[PDB]
Amino acid sequence: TYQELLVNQNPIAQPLASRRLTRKLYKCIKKAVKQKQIRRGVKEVQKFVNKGEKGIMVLAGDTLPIEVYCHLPVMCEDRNLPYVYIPSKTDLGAAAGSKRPTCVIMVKPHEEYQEAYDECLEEVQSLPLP
Amino acid sequence: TYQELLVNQNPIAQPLASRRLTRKLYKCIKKAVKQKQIRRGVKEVQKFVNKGEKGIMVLAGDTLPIEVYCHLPVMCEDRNLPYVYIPSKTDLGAAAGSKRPTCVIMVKPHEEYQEAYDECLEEVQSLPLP
Amino acid sequence: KVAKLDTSQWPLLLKNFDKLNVRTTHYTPLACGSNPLKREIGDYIRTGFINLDKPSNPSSHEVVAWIRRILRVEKTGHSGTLDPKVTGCLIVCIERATRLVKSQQSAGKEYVGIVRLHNAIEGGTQLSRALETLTGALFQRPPLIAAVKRQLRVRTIYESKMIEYDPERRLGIFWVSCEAGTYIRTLCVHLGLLLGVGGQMQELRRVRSGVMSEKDHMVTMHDVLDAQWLYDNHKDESYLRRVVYPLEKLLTSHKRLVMKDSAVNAICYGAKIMLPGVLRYEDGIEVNQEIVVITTKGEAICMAIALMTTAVISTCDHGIVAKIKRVIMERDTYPRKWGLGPKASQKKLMIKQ
Amino acid sequence: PEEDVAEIQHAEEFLIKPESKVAKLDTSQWPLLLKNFDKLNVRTTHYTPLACGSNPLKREIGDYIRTGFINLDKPSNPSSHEVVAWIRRILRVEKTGHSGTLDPKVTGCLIVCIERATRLVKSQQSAGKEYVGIVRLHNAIEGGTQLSRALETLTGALFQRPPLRQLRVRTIYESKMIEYDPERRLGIFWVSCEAGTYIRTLCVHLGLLLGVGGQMQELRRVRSGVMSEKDHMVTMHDVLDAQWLYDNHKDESYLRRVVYPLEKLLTSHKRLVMKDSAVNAICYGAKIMLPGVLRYEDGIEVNQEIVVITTKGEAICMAIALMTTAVISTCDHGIVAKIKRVIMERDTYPRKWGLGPKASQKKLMIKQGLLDKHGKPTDSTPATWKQEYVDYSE
Amino acid sequence: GPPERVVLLGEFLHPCEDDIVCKCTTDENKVPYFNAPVYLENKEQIGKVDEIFGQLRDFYFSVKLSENMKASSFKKLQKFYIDPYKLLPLQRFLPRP
Amino acid sequence: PPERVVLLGEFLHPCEDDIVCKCTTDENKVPYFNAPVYLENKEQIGKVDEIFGQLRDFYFSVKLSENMKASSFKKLQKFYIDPYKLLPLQRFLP
Amino acid sequence: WNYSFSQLPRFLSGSWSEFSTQPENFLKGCKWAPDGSCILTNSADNILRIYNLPPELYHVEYAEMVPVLRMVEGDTIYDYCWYSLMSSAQPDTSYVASSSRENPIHIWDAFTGELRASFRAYNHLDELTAAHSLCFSPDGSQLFCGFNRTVRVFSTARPGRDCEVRATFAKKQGQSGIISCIAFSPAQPLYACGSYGRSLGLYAWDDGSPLALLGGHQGGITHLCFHPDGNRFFSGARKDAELLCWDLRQSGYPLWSLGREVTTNQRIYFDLDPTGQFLVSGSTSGAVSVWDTDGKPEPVLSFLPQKDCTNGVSLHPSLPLLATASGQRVFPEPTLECRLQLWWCGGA
Amino acid sequence: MFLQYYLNEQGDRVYTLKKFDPMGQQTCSAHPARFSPDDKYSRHRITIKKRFKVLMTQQPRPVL
Amino acid sequence: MFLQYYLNEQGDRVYTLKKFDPMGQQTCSAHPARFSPDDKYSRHRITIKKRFKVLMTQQPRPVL
RNA sequence: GGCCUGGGAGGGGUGGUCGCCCCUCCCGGGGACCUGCGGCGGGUCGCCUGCCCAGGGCGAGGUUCAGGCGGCCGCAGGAAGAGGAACGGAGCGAGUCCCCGCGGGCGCGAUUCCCUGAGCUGUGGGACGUGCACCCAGGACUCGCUCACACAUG
RNA sequence: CGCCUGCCCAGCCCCCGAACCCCGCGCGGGUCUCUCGGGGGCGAGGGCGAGGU
Repeated sequence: TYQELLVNQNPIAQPLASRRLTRKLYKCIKKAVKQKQIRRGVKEVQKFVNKGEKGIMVLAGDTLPIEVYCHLPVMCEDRNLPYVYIPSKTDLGAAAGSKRPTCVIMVKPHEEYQEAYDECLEEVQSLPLP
Repeated sequence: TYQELLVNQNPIAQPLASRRLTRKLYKCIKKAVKQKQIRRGVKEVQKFVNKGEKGIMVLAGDTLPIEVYCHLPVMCEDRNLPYVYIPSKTDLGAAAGSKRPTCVIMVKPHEEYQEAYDECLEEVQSLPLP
Repeated sequence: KVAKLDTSQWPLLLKNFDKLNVRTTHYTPLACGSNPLKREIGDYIRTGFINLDKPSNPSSHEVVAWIRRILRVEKTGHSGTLDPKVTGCLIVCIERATRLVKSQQSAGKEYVGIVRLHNAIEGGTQLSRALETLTGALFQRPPLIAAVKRQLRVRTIYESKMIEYDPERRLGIFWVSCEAGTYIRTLCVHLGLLLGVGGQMQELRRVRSGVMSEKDHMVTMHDVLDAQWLYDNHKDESYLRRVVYPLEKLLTSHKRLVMKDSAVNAICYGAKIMLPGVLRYEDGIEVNQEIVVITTKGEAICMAIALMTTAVISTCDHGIVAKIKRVIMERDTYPRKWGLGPKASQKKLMIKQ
Repeated sequence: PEEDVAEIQHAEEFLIKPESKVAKLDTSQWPLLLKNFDKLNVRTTHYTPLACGSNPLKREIGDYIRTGFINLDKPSNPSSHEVVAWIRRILRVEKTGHSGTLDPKVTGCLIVCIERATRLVKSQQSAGKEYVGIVRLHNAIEGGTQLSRALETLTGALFQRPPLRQLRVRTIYESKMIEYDPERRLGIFWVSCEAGTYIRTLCVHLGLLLGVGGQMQELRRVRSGVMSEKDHMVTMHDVLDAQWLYDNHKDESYLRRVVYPLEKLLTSHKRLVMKDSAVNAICYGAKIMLPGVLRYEDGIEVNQEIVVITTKGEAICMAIALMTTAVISTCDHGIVAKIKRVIMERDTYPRKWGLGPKASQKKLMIKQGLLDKHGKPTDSTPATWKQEYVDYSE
Repeated sequence: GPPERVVLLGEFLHPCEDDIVCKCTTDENKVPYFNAPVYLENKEQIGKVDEIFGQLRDFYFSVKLSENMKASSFKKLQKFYIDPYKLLPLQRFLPRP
Repeated sequence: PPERVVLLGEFLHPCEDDIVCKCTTDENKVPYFNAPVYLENKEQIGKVDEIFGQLRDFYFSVKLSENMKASSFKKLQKFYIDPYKLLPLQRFLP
Repeated sequence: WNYSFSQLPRFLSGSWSEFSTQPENFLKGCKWAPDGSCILTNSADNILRIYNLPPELYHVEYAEMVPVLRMVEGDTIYDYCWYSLMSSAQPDTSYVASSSRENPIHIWDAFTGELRASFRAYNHLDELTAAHSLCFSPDGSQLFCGFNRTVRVFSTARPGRDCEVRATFAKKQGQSGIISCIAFSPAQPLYACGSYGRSLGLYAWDDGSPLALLGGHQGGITHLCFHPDGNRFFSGARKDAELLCWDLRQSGYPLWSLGREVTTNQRIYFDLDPTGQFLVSGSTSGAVSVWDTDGKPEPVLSFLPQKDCTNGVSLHPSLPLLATASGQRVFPEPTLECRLQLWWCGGA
Repeated sequence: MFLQYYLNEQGDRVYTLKKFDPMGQQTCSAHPARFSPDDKYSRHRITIKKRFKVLMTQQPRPVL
Repeated sequence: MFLQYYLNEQGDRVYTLKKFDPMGQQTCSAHPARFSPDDKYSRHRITIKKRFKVLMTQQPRPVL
């Protein structure tokens, strides 16, 4: 199933998360949404990266046109924030308990899922960079 | 013989009836000839379609020049009448109970043969656009 | 390597120049012009246009305002209004290219839109027939503006096509090729009346503006801003030279008339195009026809009106080949070289003597 | 490589370079009377073009129809007079004519001339015509060789009489047997003949000459002078549809495939290109004098029918050549041709006679009383003028 | 008030959202004024001309009905009539010579 | 009855209720329409109805009188006309 | 027969099978006709369905109910309602109003299911805007309908675009937001507009002049009901726990607050008796709560129609019949069927 | 009407009395369709001639 | 909004309402990204469009 | 339609080069610039003139439609030798028309500013602060300023 | 015959048979213009002792 979504990826969607890492990131988002500790829109995510709030920024790798969110990767590299792509925007929205898609989510750290957060964070920073 | 008749065909003769649909249509015409429900030739069919009759208009795909009957397809579409091209002019006249070829005939419905008429009508209504 | 290139692969108005009729092959070249693609970046932008993909929120006059802030220019024009929520091909002429706006605004447009029907129809074929009915020269009431009731007018729809229909949402994609000034919102209302169910234009996008389309050379507003930024901060022209194109690209459909370098400046000062200065001339020049007059380096001098046909040019030895419609090129791009010719010298000599 | 071409386009300089080689035109693909304009003999290049008319092909649609014709395929119910009356009504036009009367049940080439092209109808009516008919013999024949021998016999200048008047002579240039059917006693024949040849009468004579007897079953005209059934031939439906498309869609495209300018009928004739100042003079019924000749075609002979054209390729008039090609090339003055039929309207080109040097000289001498009011000499005239000025009235 | 006479404007086709779409059949292909009163042959006002659309020589028009009228009342090919001063000639909309 | 008669033509094969004849008149002179055709003894055979063929060598059909029959005439049998109902080629030729 | 919630309502036939055609379908309320002949239901498939009153009631097991009409819309149905003065004795009165996304206010004939009329609301640019709410006047002459910052008043006699426009927000003052519900006072000459902007507004019928503007609710208001007294009325909202009781006398502040579980952005309906004594309401949990209005409304009963949201509740005007509509939006995960139901609430 | 034809390799009409070619296919009738001036099917003829790309405008342009 | 598209084999836009093309790939929105004149992310877009070889300057140059 | 007219020579008849008639032979003449349009080339009861006994009839003539298929007559335009290697342009500005569906568009701030609404909507929707930039550019006509008045150097 | 209905003649379209033509040994088989006979659709060019206002 995962390999079918791999057709729809962008030119700029790297580093793409591994199949198991994608599953870890969704489970971390579900817990963060329950705790009220995420940001969803480009509108939102952009606002709080400017303020300098830390978190793992998860991006949808099938977002088109790329002009809507392609500024965000460099905004993270300016502030050394960890970011990563995932196969689909619909699943990223579904991870946050929504029927409509979204192209970006930033997961904040919190006590209730601190170990799951650190496990995701560790693997995100370890990814090979293009 | 059906496949050989495609060599003789006319530029505007679509949708063409299949080999089996052609067979079904002839037998519906023959039944309608016995009950005197059909209308034959351009002059009569043009008059009756304009007057307000409805049915299935069977056109001949060997007809040349096309100017004799190429107005009829759009006369059907103005009144939502189904129409279809069969391969031959000579076969249409033989089925219509005439010893000369004919370019167009209109078959009207009747209680005597509604089963055969319904098989043709629904298959002709289902025909794809070129 | 230009020697290897066939004349069919020469750029813009020099394309297929060897198939123009040759009057004379001799002239004195002058180091004055450049090929339109190799204009110095300042001049390149001042004679250029953008094939823009308009965004879906702002008005078309706001968009061209934004372009003239970014590029830092005083004048722009825009090849026909798109309504605030409409997207697609908007030719934005910059500075001296604004002289061409009437030719661009009057050109044939193409649109891809969505009509929403207010009740169910039998199917996609029924919508397809109502579109065939609204082909050709149609009546359309121009909308009220400042409480000024404009009269009913005629606009041609050249072609129509029903691309897709969705019976669930009662939505239908249509493609329309049409005359300039056709109201597509009004077309969808009429298409709804003709079906009997009712209708409204849900959505619209312009896929062609005359010579330019969405197929090639089209850029978004981000490219325009982004290309300017790269030039401002890193002194790189490369990006700007792919966003902006020279106005000669808008004139490649017109019949050509190539002039000697001596004649160029005279025509820019308002002299009529005379026959002794013509090097080459295209087949199919008619009387009272709009033609493009060009240099030997492919630069557009002016839009001219032909007062000789192709055949007449071939037979004559002097006289007015064309009058000016609109001068494109600046004065003194080329030097003044008029009055030096044999007959003109003889005239001035015999007046003095 | 497409990308390699694109890279050269932006890197390297393009220029239409100067050369010393002679500039050679190719006018072989130019339309109608401008075809091989280059090959005409040039008398002079020095004149002032006027920018009043048009290239015949690119006239505005109103002027295009008024100066045009239709190579019609006549349908089989109506008369030829009724057919042209329909076309007159369809195109919304004042006058119409045709290239030879086909009987009600006869089909084929009928050159329907429109408005100002109706000035050519006499020329088209006198042109040679080809037919394909069916002779139906009353009794049986040994074989198709006999019917061919009858057609071989009637090739030449024949006696003929009209159908139901005086005896008339009509030449049949060529005749041929296409095929014969012994069952139904029908034989297809093709005949090339002069205008006014009665094919009904030919079928009766074929019947009498064979001995079996016969009559014409049906007939079709395949050629009418220059136009044929494979040359731009169009039907009454096309004529109606092309007008309708222009009315409802504002689309001239179909009309311009149906109608062609009258200049297409005159492509066979030898050309004489007049100077723009001389055009309207000839339209008013002037003599075609030498001062106004720009170009003239090779192989013009005396008493030959020539087409006199403008520099734009419009036909001014049909004319009879008084000078040969060799005489036009060498002479100083004279009458080159006389009008046969003026095609072009008056005041298409402006009225520009009497402005020249020698014409203005004559006007001055009439004002001075050196010549009489009607331009004739006096005793007081200089011997230079009296000797040199060859008055063509004589 | 009621006009002295009325000329054939057009015939009834299908209703469309509580106003009636009608094929225009005028002599000389004349075009009605916008908001021109539409009458039945009894010279009773049924409505006013709202839209005019279609090809120049085969055009339609919708009729915004009166206070008391209903779109269900009219039958197929029922004729409607207009005050002849409230027509215009087709030549006006055709291009200038 | 004619005053004198001149050769009209010789007999060719018959037609339906007519006799076709090849003309052999002196100086190719053409007979008038509806002119009476005679035998050698000035006995009228019929009347000339149609004339056809080339200007130099041409044919003529004779509508027979009620007494005569088309089958009876022999091969190359000669027929005659009064000289006042003949015309020269120079009327038709130019 | 008379209403009695001393006992739990007895089950009576419902429909489940036809709603299960589409995946993740759910009902969007139910409404009895004002004569009590039939019940109208909206659903996520955008199909209004009319079910007749069960014959087996007057005639024990009941078969699964089948709708006499299905009237299809091409977009999300925002609101729908019976004609105010409907009677099954008159075909001219039996019809259903319905508004939908980017479409006109359709009028459907309640016997044949044909499109009978269309009211059309355009903005200043001459573009069609869809009504988010519908309400006929108590005379049945006018059709009030809510939009963003404005009510329109179409005359029922003249179907079309013609309408009296009534702005509720003028120069940043008044009732803001989409007007989500209208309701008229049985006694007084006024109507109440609820908005998705938190506030309630009261307006005079004849003029449309504001009588009052009321706060209270912590979410977008979704429904209104006037008591047959005329003085008292009730309101409810989306993602809001309280059902607020109001009074036209002693106005400005809600008299009481009644608790109910509402945790979705849904129009969870509630309805009074014809007599006005009981008040029934649905819930996102599923539990249908009942209060006796005759002081603060006292809780009478709570029962569970199904293990799912009870979005619609409707009380029959003559008989003791409670109708209940079920279902809600299911939310996905990265890689019970909904139903109408009837319930006998008569005494022993 | 007896006169039929089939097109030659050159492009010109070969007239014949038979209803089939030497190469098997049917011969067309030599005469054009019957025409009457009351005809009001110009829209209809054009409409389908456009669809099948057989309208006279859409063919290759002639040589003049 | 509602208009989507996918490219055919010769690079032409094929418009459609459906979210997936006939080969199962996602369709793009027909409309360009929303623009702001006060956008300050020009550096950022160039930076990664260069990185992934999808900046306009790195594409095959157009034939004029 | 058996065309019209003049001169010379020969023969016959008649009267006072001399007059008239008939026949044969030879020769001359029947003219009047160019182009365009219309009419005549039997049978149209549609109009007018004339004749007879708002009326009726007619073997004659004419105009405008309809029909049939080269020469003469009428009317109209010309009475024509064929010119002109800067004519008479441009670029701006203003006034007036045409064009002309344009309070909406953009950004930031704080209670994550609110919101996965069943309401468009997170590739965005809204509230309150606040600021910001848009509402032209063209063409035509008309009256100014500037630059030229250019036949393009073998 | 002012109007309407009905009838007859002329004209147009479709089907069948006979004669004629072609092939074979009164006999058998296969086509087509004109002519003759029968059936179906259609009056405003002409006529009518019928019916209605």
